[PDB]
Amino acid sequence: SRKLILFIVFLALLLDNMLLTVVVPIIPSYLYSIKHELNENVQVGLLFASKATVQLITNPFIGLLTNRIGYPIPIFAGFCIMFVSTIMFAFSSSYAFLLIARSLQGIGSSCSSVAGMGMLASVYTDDEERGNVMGIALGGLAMGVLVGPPFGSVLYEFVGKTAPFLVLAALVLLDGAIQLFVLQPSRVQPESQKGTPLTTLLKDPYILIAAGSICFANMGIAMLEPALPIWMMETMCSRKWQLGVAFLPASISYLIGTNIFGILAHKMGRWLCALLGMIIVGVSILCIPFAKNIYGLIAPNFGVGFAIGMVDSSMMPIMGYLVDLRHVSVYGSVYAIADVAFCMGYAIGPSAGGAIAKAIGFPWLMTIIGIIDILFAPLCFFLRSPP
Repeated sequence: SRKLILFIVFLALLLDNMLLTVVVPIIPSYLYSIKHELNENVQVGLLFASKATVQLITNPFIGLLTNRIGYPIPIFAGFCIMFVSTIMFAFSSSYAFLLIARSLQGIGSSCSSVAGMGMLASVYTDDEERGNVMGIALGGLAMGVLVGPPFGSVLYEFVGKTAPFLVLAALVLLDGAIQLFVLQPSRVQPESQKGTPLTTLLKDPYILIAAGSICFANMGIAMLEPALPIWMMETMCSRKWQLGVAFLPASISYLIGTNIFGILAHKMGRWLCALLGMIIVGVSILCIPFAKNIYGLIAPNFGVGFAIGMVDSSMMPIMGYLVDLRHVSVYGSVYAIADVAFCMGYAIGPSAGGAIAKAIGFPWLMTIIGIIDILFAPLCFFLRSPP
């Protein structure tokens, strides 16, 4: 029975992103009240950039650690680090402790994410099944990104401040108990063969093309998410609720597209799927700045989310397959890069987005992103199978 592994990885990614996104609506209000006692200040943006930066920095080291000692011990250490960090963030009272708690969450997130993706790729050796389960495990990323803020707002309204974090800590306890029940991280078990170090993989043009497609496709929405409400409040003078309701199509369509195209990308071809995904996200971002109301922004956001789901869900199994085909088949070191792409999107996203939007404007930012996506799109023709 290898469905328990899939369940553990789905739950790990879910709770990771639930925490990452539940922190977001709360801490501005708490920081403002503590100060009394733009959308991003000099300090506020750091609390969202640090989780992604520390994870980006510590992905490559986990890449080699999993080869040295195996997957279960990193996964369990990720559980423990995330649990302790969540309680610390629940009870923390000062800003520096917010910083160190966010950094510990980032370290634990890197541990669990990289080791779990490697373990999935290691248990599901078949190509088609690998894709079908990568789809479902990725659906949990976008299912935490979607249900985080609602959960946070409801629990922070009814019970109190510490309630969402204590509930998430209880969920992490249950996940760790399931891990001890199935994984049993008892001993240190070295892997069989060598690992083809990162300096050898990073010279491969096809791995570079795949990672760059993931990076740009995700950087699109990474720079679209923060700067859309600012431009909306100026151009339409919309009410507080239309800001939140405007972005639901992107998240809903991301979830649906991930879960469907996991299974559906092996029938059309993963290179064709990535090519059409790049074209569609480019056209949608180019079409955004022409809207008038939210009725104008309903369809382009659906296009963006659907296309990003296509790209990611068809470009992860291809990383696994490229390693299987051209190098030694161990997956921690290549999913290190695959996750560095995601984190690179989410780290410098809001800062550079806001800077460029202030410098030249919102339509120019959107046009630049769209043209870059459309121009990278033809490179995904080199990933087609020789037969």
